[PDB]
Amino acid sequence: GAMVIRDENYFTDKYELTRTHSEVLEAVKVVKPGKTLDLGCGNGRNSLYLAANGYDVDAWDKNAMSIANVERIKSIENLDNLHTRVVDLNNLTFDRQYDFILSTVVLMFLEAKTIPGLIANMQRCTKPGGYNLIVAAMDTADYPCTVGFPFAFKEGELRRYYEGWERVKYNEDVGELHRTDANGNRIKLRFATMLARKK
Ligand SMILES: Nc1ncnc2c1ncn2[C@@H]1O[C@H](C[C@@H](N)CC[C@H](N)C(=O)O)[C@@H](O)[C@H]1O
Repeated sequence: GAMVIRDENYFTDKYELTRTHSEVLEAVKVVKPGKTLDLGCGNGRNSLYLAANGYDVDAWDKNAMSIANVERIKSIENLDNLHTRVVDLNNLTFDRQYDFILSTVVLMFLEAKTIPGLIANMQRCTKPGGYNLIVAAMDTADYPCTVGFPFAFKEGELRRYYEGWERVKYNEDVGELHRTDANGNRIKLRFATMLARKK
């Protein structure tokens, strides 16, 4: 009989994908299966894990090839509850209500002028009791952006956006990019990480 567990190794070991994001794995201990939106899904590590575990996933990205790859894997695995779209997040408005919206390591790639409108759109489209998970690069006095991302959160800025939500988790811890500097050392930067629940 076919083994039903779909853990953080499943898509990782079968389709050469990076392991499911640590914050997605944590989030699901708290966030129950529901209508989900993965904004900038890439090659789908997070959308695929979610859909395989009962979440109804809208998985969106600008990269047509990345979307094709998600669709390829979706077809192989019969993930009926995973739906894809090639979208430009800089030029996008949406209107469906969701239990869970996540954007993991995507927002720093967007135009700075997109962010206020997108975050407001995210909050608008979360159900009361629903959750938003965001992880994104920052640019701070102690950890300046050395990559030149077109956007990065300032210290305290993500928290300010989500005033009035319950911040189940919020930190601006120093992390590392995978890309390296002139001496081959991983680039150190703070990331804003938040799991927040709407009242
Ligand atoms: N303007 C844009 N609209 C939609 N997606 C974008 C845009 N700019 C960058 N992206 C996507 O952001 C993704 C960033 C990747 N690091 C994948 C993040 C993915 N959420 C993950 O946790 O693996 C890429 O797949 C890009 O195609």
